[PDB]
Amino acid sequence: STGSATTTPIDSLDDAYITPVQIGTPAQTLNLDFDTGSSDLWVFSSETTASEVDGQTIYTPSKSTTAKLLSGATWSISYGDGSSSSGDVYTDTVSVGGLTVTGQAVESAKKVSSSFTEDSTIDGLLGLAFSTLNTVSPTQQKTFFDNAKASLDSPVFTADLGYHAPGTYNFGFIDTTAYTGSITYTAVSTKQGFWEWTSTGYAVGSGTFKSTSIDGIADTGTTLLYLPATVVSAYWAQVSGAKSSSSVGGYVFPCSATLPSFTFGVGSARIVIPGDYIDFGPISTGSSSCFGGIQSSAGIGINIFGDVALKAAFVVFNGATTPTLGFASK
Repeated sequence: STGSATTTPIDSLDDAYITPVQIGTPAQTLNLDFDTGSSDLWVFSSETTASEVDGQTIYTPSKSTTAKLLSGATWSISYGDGSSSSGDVYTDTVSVGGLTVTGQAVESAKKVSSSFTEDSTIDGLLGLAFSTLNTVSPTQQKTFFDNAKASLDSPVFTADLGYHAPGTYNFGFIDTTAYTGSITYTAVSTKQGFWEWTSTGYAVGSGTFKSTSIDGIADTGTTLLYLPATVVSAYWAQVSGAKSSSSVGGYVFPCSATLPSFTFGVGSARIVIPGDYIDFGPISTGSSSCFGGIQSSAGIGINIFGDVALKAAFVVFNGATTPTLGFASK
């Protein structure tokens, strides 16, 4: 089997991407944030504290003929941005882009933090990291990908995120029309539960390539590119008037600037992020200070190839016995 779903930016800045997902019988369609950096499929639901829901579509298990309470199971997760959610668990039929899993753990939120409530466009998350990070207790649950894997034509999914445009998540096949040149594959460590790999270096604009190992994760659920402070200073030094602002919480630059590209290595291959991808616009409405899309990882504990980086590539998440990542230009 295979599945193919379109993913759409939630706003003009590509702050996140939503993908429609069918849950239950009859289908309830919810728009989920596909997140290669976490392992829980959780939704706004009929169980979510009413004051914490503001415009999201909810999953109602009592209206699904295929919903079953997973008796005694609870979940609770905290993300890298300080957001959180928790609740109980149903099993139900989940379909993405025509690919169906029966008996998927659907984590029903009883509580969500303010950042989820305030984003009316995201009805929940669909985790695509390794199932060892799933938070369900006392019986850990499998991701949608892990449940679908055995049925797929090939044990892969691909992320093809758009710049200010829709893109695609594919399951079970590699669309050879969706990229240019060849896909370069690189080793993955699953030791931390993430799609963790080692970039071979970087360049700023038309500058020389610096060969250096940068360990990091491929994370569709993180907006920006978070790299070591050395690398991030070298980038922003090439932008007149750019600076790190403790008050704003990262590098800002004059909105009048033209940003240079940023290149990252995948083995002997190179992925170029155009300068326009690194512009996240005014820090506040009407400001002439703009927020940068490359930021320091120094306060995180890991480097994160988030959407700024991933949307410059066609990315293969190879879930074979020995997982690997693939990158192509497009």
